[PDB]
Amino acid sequence: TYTVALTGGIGSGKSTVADEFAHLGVTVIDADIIARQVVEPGTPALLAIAERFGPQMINDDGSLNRRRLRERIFAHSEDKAWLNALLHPLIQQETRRQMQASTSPYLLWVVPLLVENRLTDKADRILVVDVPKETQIERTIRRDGVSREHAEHILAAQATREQRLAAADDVIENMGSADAVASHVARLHDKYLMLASQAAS
Ligand SMILES: Nc1ncnc2c1ncn2[C@@H]1O[C@H](COP(=O)(O)OP(=O)(O)NP(=O)(O)O)[C@@H](O)[C@H]1O
Repeated sequence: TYTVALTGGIGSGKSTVADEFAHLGVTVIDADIIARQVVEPGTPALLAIAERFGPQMINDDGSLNRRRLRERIFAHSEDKAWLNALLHPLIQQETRRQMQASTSPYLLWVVPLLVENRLTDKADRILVVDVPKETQIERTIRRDGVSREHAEHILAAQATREQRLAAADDVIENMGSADAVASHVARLHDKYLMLASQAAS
């Protein structure tokens, strides 16, 4: 199936761009979303976490207390292997279920570390969501509650903005009016539709 990889640095707003494609009927595969889905309230995976580490892993609303789980892994690195063994098969299975259930002309894959992990060959096209470096820092501080210095360190550990732009087939700047960004998405959607038809012929 024709696949577009959506990449971008921290704080770029990849998910708001991906949502626009989803609104146009595109199947969006996002491993971070799938990871949260497999531990949602009532899931067997969440129960396994609670039965091992305790009921404090479940908030009053039935959801995973993510900070408590991060604290457990921080104190007991051995528990990272147990968590991966529990969750990785579920994420892989749900990823494949969503792929197989798709009926859209192409798939949009949200890939956080495409350039870092050097995956810029497996998708048919690469779409980079770009913002200025200061915009990344500002948005990461707000969403994640980190210092500017922390945000700068994360940027240092990721591919450079220039590397991402260099690898991109298309660039969408997640800046300015939201309506114009949505219009930009619709323009790219048509491009991908025609490319998917070309590939199928
Ligand atoms: N156009 C925008 N203007 C302002 N804030 C935005 C915009 N688009 C997204 N955001 C915010 O920026 C933050 C990052 O967006 P999100 O889509 O969650 O990031 P991501 O790039 O998908 N993931 P990550 O690598 O972890 O940052 C969120 O708090 C969004 O609400």
